[PDB]
Amino acid sequence: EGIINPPIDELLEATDSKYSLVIYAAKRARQINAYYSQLGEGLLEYVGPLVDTHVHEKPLSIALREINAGLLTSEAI
Amino acid sequence: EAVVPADAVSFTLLQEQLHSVLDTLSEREAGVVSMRFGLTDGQPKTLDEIGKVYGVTRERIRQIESKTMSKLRHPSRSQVLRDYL
Amino acid sequence: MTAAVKDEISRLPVTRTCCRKAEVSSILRFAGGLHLVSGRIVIEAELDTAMAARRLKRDILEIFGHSSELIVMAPGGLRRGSRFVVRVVAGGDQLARQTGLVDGRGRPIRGLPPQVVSGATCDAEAAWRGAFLAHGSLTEPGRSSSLEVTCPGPEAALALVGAARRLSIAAKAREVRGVDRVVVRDGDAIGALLTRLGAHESVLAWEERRMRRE
Amino acid sequence: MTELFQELLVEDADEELGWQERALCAQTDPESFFPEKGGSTREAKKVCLACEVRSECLEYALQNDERFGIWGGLSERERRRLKKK
Ligand code: SF4
Repeated sequence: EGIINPPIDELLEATDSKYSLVIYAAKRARQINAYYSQLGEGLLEYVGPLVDTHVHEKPLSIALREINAGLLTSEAI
Repeated sequence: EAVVPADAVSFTLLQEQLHSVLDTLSEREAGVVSMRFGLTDGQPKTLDEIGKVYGVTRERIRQIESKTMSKLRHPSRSQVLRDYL
Repeated sequence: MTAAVKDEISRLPVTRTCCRKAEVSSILRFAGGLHLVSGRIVIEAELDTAMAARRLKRDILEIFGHSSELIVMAPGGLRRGSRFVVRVVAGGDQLARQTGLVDGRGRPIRGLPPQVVSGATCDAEAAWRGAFLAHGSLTEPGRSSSLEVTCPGPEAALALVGAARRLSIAAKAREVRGVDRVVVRDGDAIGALLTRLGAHESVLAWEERRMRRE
Repeated sequence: MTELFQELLVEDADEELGWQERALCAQTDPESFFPEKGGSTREAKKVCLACEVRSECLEYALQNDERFGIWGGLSERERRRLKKK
């Protein structure tokens, strides 16, 4: 439990390599943090989290959990 | 003479907190205080300049400012601003 | 009479953190207390509403980081009014010191915490909402509702009056038989106040009732 | 009841800035202490009556000589006559 979870192999099964997984998780974490920061305002922008979280959980851990659960998609622009 | 980030953030927080204390005051009080001390623009205008907007007399501008200072300099709104001094 | 009103207020979503803190502090001050037992301070808050107790417990756990029990046994003993009591024993001193009930390593604060006062209008209306949820009534015996909410000591009542003033809403403190409350009589202020608190359907129902009867 | 055994014996602050922090009116509407128009000066007088630092507030107000509001449970002319006596 902690940095060890979720297992890296399960995550890599959902992406191409480590280099893409880093960017994918980081972008989702930035989205979650941006949603949290401007929650006081009544705003419709950014979404999540899509899983049950704790009182104060790092957004990167939540992003990795959603990625493992398979609730996200990645496209190429 | 190097910008210490802690000091800069402290000054920014002071600037943001000062406006809120003025917010609870009446419209005229906050307006005249801001114009006299130039918080919004940085140019401290004269009493006649302040009274021109509201049309009140010079002496009125003198008194209205004093009541605001008495209000802020009270044991009821000083606590929010005591630390920053 | 007031059950639907309090249900609607409890069901209202809230986002801003400061307003949640103010609401928690208000409810704890009004319908809550502290006990020094076994050498430790325990916080007990008694509510007579279904969703309000859950909302208070969730707010405590989320912002203040504490656990509660949410017992349903009636301190009154009747067990018919569902006198919910929410308890905080672990870290009770920290919760009391960091929620405004006790400060300065001294006596409990009679009035509302200074943080709630001298805040934004949103926090003032949130404090009034919490006060109404904790204790209060909507009587409508005769011509006016008499939206009275009782407070412990003159300080809390007059602080509530002051908070209501910042909303441009008329209010009056009163004392009778040694117990004091804050009331607003005229219908317009009642309607505006209830609208500001967030209730909508109850506000309408009251509006049509008053217009048809009066 | 919930008296905490008169502040109990659990305290970690062990630090006080001054007698401002012990002001009761800080827990109370500032506006009621500055009666505008005609106003009234009895409810806030009652509030001050229970203040634990009333003497310090009165002394500081007299020394700085504020001519507005109600301090130490007294209004402007009570302060004026005390100063003149
Ligand atoms: S005596 Fe002074 S400090 Fe005490 S409540 Fe009155 S105005 Fe405030």
